[PDB]
Amino acid sequence: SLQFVFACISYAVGLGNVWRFPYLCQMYGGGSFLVPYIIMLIVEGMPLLYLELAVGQRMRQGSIGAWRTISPYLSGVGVASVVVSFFLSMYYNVINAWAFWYLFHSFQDPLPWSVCPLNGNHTGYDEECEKASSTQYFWYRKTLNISPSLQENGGVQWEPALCLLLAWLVVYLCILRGTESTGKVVYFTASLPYCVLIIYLIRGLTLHGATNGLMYMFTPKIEQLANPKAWINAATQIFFSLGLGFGSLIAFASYNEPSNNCQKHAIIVSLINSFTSIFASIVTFSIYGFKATFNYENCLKKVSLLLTNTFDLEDGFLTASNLEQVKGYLASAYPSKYSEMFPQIKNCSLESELDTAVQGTGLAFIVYTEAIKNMEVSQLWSVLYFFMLLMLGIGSMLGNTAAILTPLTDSKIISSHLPKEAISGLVCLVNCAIGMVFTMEAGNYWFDIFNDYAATLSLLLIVLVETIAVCYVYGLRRFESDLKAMTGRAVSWYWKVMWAGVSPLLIVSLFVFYLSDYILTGTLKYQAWDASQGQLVTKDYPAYALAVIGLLVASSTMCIPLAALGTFVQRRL
Amino acid sequence: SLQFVFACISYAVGLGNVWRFPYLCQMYGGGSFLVPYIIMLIVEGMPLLYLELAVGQRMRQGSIGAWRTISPYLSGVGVASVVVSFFLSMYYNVINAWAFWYLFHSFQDPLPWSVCPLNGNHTGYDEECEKASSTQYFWYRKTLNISPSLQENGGVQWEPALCLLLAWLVVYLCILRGTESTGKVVYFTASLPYCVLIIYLIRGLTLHGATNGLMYMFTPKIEQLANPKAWINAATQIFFSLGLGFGSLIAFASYNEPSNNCQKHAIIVSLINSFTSIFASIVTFSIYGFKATFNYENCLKKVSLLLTNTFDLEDGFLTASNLEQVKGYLASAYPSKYSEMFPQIKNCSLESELDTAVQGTGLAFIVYTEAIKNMEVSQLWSVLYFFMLLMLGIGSMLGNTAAILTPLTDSKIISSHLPKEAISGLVCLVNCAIGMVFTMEAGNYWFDIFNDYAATLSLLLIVLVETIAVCYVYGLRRFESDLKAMTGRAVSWYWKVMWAGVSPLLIVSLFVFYLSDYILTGTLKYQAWDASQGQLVTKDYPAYALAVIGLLVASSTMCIPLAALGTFVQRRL
Amino acid sequence: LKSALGDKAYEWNDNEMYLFRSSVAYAMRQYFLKVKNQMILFGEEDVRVANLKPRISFNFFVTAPKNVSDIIPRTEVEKAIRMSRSRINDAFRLNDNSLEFLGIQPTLGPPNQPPVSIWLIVFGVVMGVIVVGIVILIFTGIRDR
Amino acid sequence: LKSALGDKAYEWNDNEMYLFRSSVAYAMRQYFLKVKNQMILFGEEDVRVANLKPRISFNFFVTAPKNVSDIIPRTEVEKAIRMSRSRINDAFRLNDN
Ligand SMILES: CCCCCCCCCCCCCCCCCC(=O)OC[C@H](COP(=O)(O)O)OC(=O)CCCCCCCCCCCCCCCCC
Ligand SMILES: CCCCCCCCCCCCCCCCCC(=O)OC[C@H](COP(=O)(O)O)OC(=O)CCCCCCCCCCCCCCCCC
Ligand SMILES: CCCCCCCCCCCCCCCCCC(=O)OC[C@H](COP(=O)(O)O)OC(=O)CCCCCCCCCCCCCCCCC
Ligand SMILES: CCCCCCCCCCCCCCCCCC(=O)OC[C@H](COP(=O)(O)O)OC(=O)CCCCCCCCCCCCCCCCC
Ligand SMILES: CCCCCCCCCCCCCCCCCC(=O)OC[C@H](COP(=O)(O)O)OC(=O)CCCCCCCCCCCCCCCCC
Ligand SMILES: CCCCCCCCCCCCCCCCCC(=O)OC[C@H](COP(=O)(O)O)OC(=O)CCCCCCCCCCCCCCCCC
Ligand SMILES: *[C@@H]1O[C@H](CO)[C@@H](O[C@@H]2O[C@H](CO)[C@@H](O)[C@H](O)[C@H]2NC(C)=O)[C@H](O)[C@H]1NC(C)=O
Ligand SMILES: *[C@@H]1O[C@H](CO)[C@@H](O[C@@H]2O[C@H](CO)[C@@H](O)[C@H](O)[C@H]2NC(C)=O)[C@H](O)[C@H]1NC(C)=O
Ligand SMILES: *[C@@H]1O[C@H](CO)[C@@H](O[C@@H]2O[C@H](CO)[C@@H](O)[C@H](O)[C@H]2NC(C)=O)[C@H](O)[C@H]1NC(C)=O
Ligand SMILES: *[C@@H]1O[C@H](CO)[C@@H](O[C@@H]2O[C@H](CO)[C@@H](O)[C@H](O)[C@H]2NC(C)=O)[C@H](O)[C@H]1NC(C)=O
Ligand SMILES: *[C@@H]1O[C@H](CO)[C@@H](O)[C@H](O)[C@H]1NC(C)=O
Ligand SMILES: *[C@@H]1O[C@H](CO)[C@@H](O)[C@H](O)[C@H]1NC(C)=O
Ligand SMILES: *[C@@H]1O[C@H](CO)[C@@H](O)[C@H](O)[C@H]1NC(C)=O
Ligand SMILES: *[C@@H]1O[C@H](CO)[C@@H](O)[C@H](O)[C@H]1NC(C)=O
Repeated sequence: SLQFVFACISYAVGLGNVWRFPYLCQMYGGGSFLVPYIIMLIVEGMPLLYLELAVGQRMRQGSIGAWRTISPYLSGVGVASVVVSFFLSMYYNVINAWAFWYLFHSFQDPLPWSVCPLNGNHTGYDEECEKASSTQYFWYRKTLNISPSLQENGGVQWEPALCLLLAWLVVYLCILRGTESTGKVVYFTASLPYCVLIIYLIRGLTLHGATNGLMYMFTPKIEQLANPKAWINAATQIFFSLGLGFGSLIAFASYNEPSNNCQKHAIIVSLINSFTSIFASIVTFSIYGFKATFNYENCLKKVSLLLTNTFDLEDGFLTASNLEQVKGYLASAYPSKYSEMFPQIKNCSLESELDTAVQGTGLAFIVYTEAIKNMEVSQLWSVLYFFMLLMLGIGSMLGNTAAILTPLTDSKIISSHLPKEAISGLVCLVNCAIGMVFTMEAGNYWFDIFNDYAATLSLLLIVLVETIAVCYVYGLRRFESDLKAMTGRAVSWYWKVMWAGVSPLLIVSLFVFYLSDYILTGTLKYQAWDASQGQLVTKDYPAYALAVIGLLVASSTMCIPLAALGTFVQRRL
Repeated sequence: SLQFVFACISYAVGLGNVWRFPYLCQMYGGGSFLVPYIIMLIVEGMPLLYLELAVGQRMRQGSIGAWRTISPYLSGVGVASVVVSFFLSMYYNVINAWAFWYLFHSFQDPLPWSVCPLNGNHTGYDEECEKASSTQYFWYRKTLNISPSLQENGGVQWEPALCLLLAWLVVYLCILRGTESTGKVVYFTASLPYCVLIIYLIRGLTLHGATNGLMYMFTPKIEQLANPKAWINAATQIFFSLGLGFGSLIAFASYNEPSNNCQKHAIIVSLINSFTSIFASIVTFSIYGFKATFNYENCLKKVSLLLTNTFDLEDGFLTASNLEQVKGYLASAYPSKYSEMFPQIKNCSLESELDTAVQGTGLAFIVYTEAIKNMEVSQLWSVLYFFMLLMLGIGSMLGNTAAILTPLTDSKIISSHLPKEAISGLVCLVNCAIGMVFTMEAGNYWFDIFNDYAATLSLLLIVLVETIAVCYVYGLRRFESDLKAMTGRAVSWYWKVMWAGVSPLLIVSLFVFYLSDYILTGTLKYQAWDASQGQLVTKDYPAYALAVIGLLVASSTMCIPLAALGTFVQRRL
Repeated sequence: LKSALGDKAYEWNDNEMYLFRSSVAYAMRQYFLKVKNQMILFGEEDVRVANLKPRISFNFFVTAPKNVSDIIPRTEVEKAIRMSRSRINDAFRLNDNSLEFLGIQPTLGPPNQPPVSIWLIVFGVVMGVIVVGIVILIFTGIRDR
Repeated sequence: LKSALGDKAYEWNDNEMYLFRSSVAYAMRQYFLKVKNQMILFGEEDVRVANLKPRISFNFFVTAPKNVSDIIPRTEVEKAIRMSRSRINDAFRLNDN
């Protein structure tokens, strides 16, 4: 029945699709991102997903017990996979905090991101609110109050702290009402995001200069397709969207799906996930192209007005087409007045503005809140879109917390003096308390640091070790015979070669390329805000900052060789 | 369960409640109408309704067969009761035609009843559209094109003819889909009118000068409470709203309700009917008072402006409170200029405008279409309200056609060569063809003539003869013993005296009072439009017009003494 | 002109300059009547115009009615134009960005309508409902377990 | 004034009459330039005003610039005012009623 398809849709659609994918796509060329995305999708989203579902269905055990039985060497992979989800949850909830804040600021008139404040002498608008737009300022200053560097930390604020607290409380309340939320309700929840995206696509396709965004998103230019930092971040974005490495899919199809097909399931999941991502990365980029072309026309109009007011020209003469003709003409009439005015003529082009308009980790927010002020009734659509994002957030949040609660409420050592609600609240409280780093003044930098490495590299390595283990330690022929005898169908040599050969070579090649291009350039530069100019400068990471960058991937991936040693000291006696 | 209550609500709410009741209430003093309405309600809406339901449940036969068995004298009461409904259906469908037309004219901008046309010299608006308002003109001229008298008939128009044809076709289609329309659908149909009335009450209570309409509607003045033409038309309005006389309620609770209570049923029906009538006669009168106070303020402003422009006065000096002071002051300054200007000073008062603002049989239309132009988005509410009125129309129409179809699809003489659909369509076509009198230029006058007498007097007499028969020809004691043995409950002496004594005396007294006040004044005057002045003048009925006035009640009530004679010639042999 | 009115703009002949000089004379009359309590009959010939350019641009100064050597100071003319700017704008269909008196800046438009943290109210109501559901759930799961 | 602007109306002193006479002079200049192809320097002293009443009311006629005996006909003044009425309205914030 259609219930299976709708449950699958609910499974797939998350936050890596409507929030993370556009931020990654804009950052790495746009056109030069889908090609690597589709490549990594077909080569590592079909085979490893199906392999993981198949193992979870075959062993019918938890995330840790399965790899415990496959070999005594490989027990710690479950511990690492659980630590990964633990790292995920904390910074993950901040995205729900932000949507909470934006939602609370939607019951006003006018909306605070639609106008700029006034200066002290009440003549014009604020100086910072003019360099940036009305929305970039509201994001970087009103809801974040970012510092111009990483060393100027400051102190914990009180508004984002409260929003994050409320987010943790509401996820607590949703988890206390049983570890189930669907049933006769999937038809509404799984459908609301697509309906709101259709609405916003209708709105954003009727904006002047929209085709520029789609052109920038689809058409690839072969100069950053040779960037290794694009391939790896495209593959691990897939790894992050499907849920690999988190040990959730293994434990899901373990006490479920007795003899149903795993191939059809994995294929539908991967297809709907990728489709959702590509369709959501278009409604954003139409509005992005609109913003870029608007800023470009503004550059042009400002320069034209300066030239008109300076010498003297009939208003409306120098518009946008004779600009170069008149620029040249004002070199044989009176260059004495022109030369000393040259350092003020702004040189603006559309490409340089499509490249850097709203780039950053708040792209979804700034862009979506930018297409609300240009709407008929703004508060309604703002409330609707932000409630949609909150639903997606609570969904992905409960789905991620399942992978950390269940491998804890089953061990018969810790479940003695602590009941279910108590330990759930304890984990929630520790997470809420550790997530207070991201409510400081330089908190967005720490959020960005915690996002990429901790969410990507560990899981990329763990799925690799999982595949190596299932292929060359348990026996490929043994497993295919087992699955034939269990399900009654033989897997094609297509998947048989994808499991063994292509993925475990591609992942290692992608890792060594990125590690080499890290070793041949040196230290890496992240970003900044530069409130005094209104653009993202690229300041360097401090030395103490690289410490946490190392420690994250270490403490989330070095749990394998310590399990392989604890299982070696116990095998001595 | 609540299904019974909602089915009862669907039973009660019709068109005599939202269309006919306000038109009658405004016409007869307003305040001096509810008092007679409630009196006649308590004295003739409880007892006769319960008696009719009880007889229909006791005999378990049709409308004609029951009175056939009660006595051979009384067979023709069913024929008369059927002829009444036949007379009803034809002019009844015109009300659905009009709502159809108004609905079709709701997909425009601006709506045609919201502005006036221009004159020939394009300087100002039309002359007729200014005397009347923008809505009275659109009703009397655009959708009706009424003639200034009854003798100027003219020829059948083609727009209202088409609307009436479409109405008959759609009622045909609704009747062809089985003689049942409810079931798991009552919760929506019975509720929509109530919801739309709440909406319009919310809108109409926030209009300047609304309390005047409610004051005029509720507060009675004892000078027209002595008008006999108010009591009779208030009692027979009840008779028309509950469905007495039409023989539909007898045939309804005949093959149904085995041993359930009839008292509770009749009480709920009467209460919800009267409650809906009184609640709907308030949303209209709030807007009516608004219209009246607006027209009064307009009179005052026009006179003030004339006085200002005439002599000379600072604009804004003579507003509405010093009007009498200044009127008197301009008699000791220069009466030489004042006297020759006196026949132009309009004398306007609020009472004389509340008495005659929108009076007529299109009151519901003109008033409701007047509170749409004063709304935020007009087309939406217009479409909603007119679709509501169309639902009510089709409902009452099918309910009235049931009483004419079923006593025809059962007689085993005519059902031989004509199947169900064929005879249904034949009656529908004959009705559509006879209802073409009401699409002429003087068609509204014929509609008004056919409405009152044919819908009221026959049924008022037929329920009287029904009660006399059931009380003094079948035996009161026999019937109460039968009902006690059948249902297991004794009726109180309350209803026992209401059946025998109070109603058969009150109806005859009310009839002789009205017939005397007809004989002591002479001929009666109906109304006219007087397009050249913009108010309803009261021209006389022509002599040939009284012919149909007589023939209607004759051919719909004189079927009793011919049955009493046909049953006398057969009892000779 | 083209910036303000689009393809609906009139052309600027010397009758428009006549009307501008009359508007400035009216503004001076009003300022000297309502502030200095004097009645001075400025005319259109007391507004001296110079440097007329085709991008619509000029300088002007004002002289006492019949004493050509008496120049009203620039500060009093600035005050007189501030007092009547919204009327000179209307006479030409310009909107304070299309009619610039260089050196005189408009300083209005303060926003005011919030009585507090309108967002704090919804935050508080949601937090109340959430904590209430929380205690209900803890009580249920405790006494039933 | 009170009908159009409400409790926001200015008061009508003689500077307002000066501005009205200048507006009428401008309208006459424009009509004689754009229709008759002549350039005539009408001034505010060529618009003669009479019968000033407190309900705002007067009569006016127009005279050639320096020939006091030369009265422009009523028809040409009506045309000149039709041509520029939407501008005289704007100068005073009035709306043709
Ligand atoms: C946020 C971080 C998340 C942390 C979540 C991790 C939770 C599990 C951590 C441990 C997983 C690593 C496996 C290491 C092997 C255990 C060591 C050992 O057996 O001691 C040898 C131990 C002897 O070691 P010795 O100290 O060297 O002599 O053998 C024993 O005699 C211990 C007696 C066993 C008592 C039974 C207790 C039953 C609970 C066990 C279940 C816990 C595993 C959870 C797996 C769920 C699948 C069903
Ligand atoms: C947004 C983030 C925050 C969200 C909210 C988080 C807040 C939730 C945190 C809740 C923490 C408390 C949970 C309450 C659970 C129910 C309370 C209850 O039923 O109490 C009954 C009751 C409470 O006291 P009462 O007032 O007398 O009812 O406690 C008892 O009377 C039972 C007797 C307790 C015996 C103590 C001995 C236990 C240990 C034995 C020796 C070993 C020591 C090791 C201890 C283990 C600790 C790790
Ligand atoms: C555009 C959105 C997606 C479009 C696709 C719509 C949905 C497709 C449904 C999938 C069809 C499968 C139905 C069930 C049958 C299972 C398939 C099966 O048996 O596989 C084993 C099948 C068995 O073959 P054997 O080697 O003979 O055993 O393996 C194959 O040989 C098929 C190989 C096809 C490779 C995938 C298709 C594309 C590869 C070529 C390069 C693609 C360029 C990427 C650019 C895309 C741009 C958008
Ligand atoms: C829009 C107008 C609506 C019109 C709807 C009215 C439909 C019914 C009209 C007749 C009602 C008046 C009753 C008059 C008594 C009938 C005359 C008579 O019996 O002839 C004597 C007749 C002798 O009369 P003679 O001509 O004087 O000798 O007796 C017979 O021998 C006739 C043989 C009877 C044949 C059986 C036919 C079965 C159909 C009868 C059913 C019709 C009544 C419908 C009632 C429904 C309740 C179940
Ligand atoms: C909006 C207002 C208008 C709404 C729409 C109203 C229009 C509906 C009116 C419909 C009128 C016709 C209904 C059609 C019914 C089905 C047609 C059909 O099945 O025909 C098969 C068929 C039609 O011809 P076909 O083309 O050969 O199929 O007719 C036959 O072949 C059957 C043979 C008929 C025998 C004739 C003898 C019957 C009478 C015997 C002597 C007595 C004479 C008295 C006649 C009684 C008349 C009162
Ligand atoms: C405001 C909207 C309506 C308000 C009423 C709300 C609903 C009322 C539910 C009806 C109560 C009956 C429940 C079931 C019992 C059946 C009654 C029963 O047994 O009757 C036989 C009952 C048996 O009595 P017996 O004579 O001892 O056998 O008859 C009576 O004695 C009751 C007589 C009461 C008359 C009706 C009430 C009003 C009469 C006084 C004048 C009214 C002024 C009208 C102005 C109204 C202004 C709005
Ligand atoms: C806009 O473009 C012009 C020309 O492409 C730039 O002017 C050039 O500046 C370089 C130095 O940076 C000179 O060597 C060239 O001779 C200049 N060109 C000309 C034609 O004079 C200009 O710098 C650009 N705008 C900005 C803001 O840099
Ligand atoms: C308005 O009211 C006035 C006074 O109430 C009416 O004038 C009276 O007219 C009658 C004749 O119809 C005279 O006999 C009275 O002397 C008049 N009264 C005064 C005070 O002069 C006037 O007719 C009313 N308006 C209209 C239109 O009839
Ligand atoms: C014209 O205006 C000038 C000022 O601009 C007047 O000049 C003043 O004249 C008095 C004596 O007449 C001197 O004491 C002042 O010092 C003069 N002022 C300046 C600034 O020079 C002049 O009087 C005015 N003439 C008329 C006829 O009013
Ligand atoms: C002033 O205008 C009048 C017209 O209003 C002129 O009068 C005309 O004068 C010529 C000869 O000078 C006569 O032939 C015409 O018959 C006169 N017209 C009228 C209507 O009387 C007068 O010439 C003008 N004066 C100046 C100095 O221009
Ligand atoms: C604008 O404000 C600054 C201080 O914020 C002040 O120094 C300056 O004088 C103001 N501008 C004017 C024209 O007064
Ligand atoms: C641009 O300037 C040229 C003169 O160099 C002129 O001929 C042309 O009409 C101008 N274009 C527009 C659109 O005004
Ligand atoms: C108004 O129209 C009528 C004819 O409808 C015409 O006789 C009259 O002259 C017009 N008014 C004017 C001022 O021309
Ligand atoms: C009405 O006129 C009187 C003079 O008779 C005046 O005193 C009063 O202020 C006027 N009322 C209003 C509201 O203007």
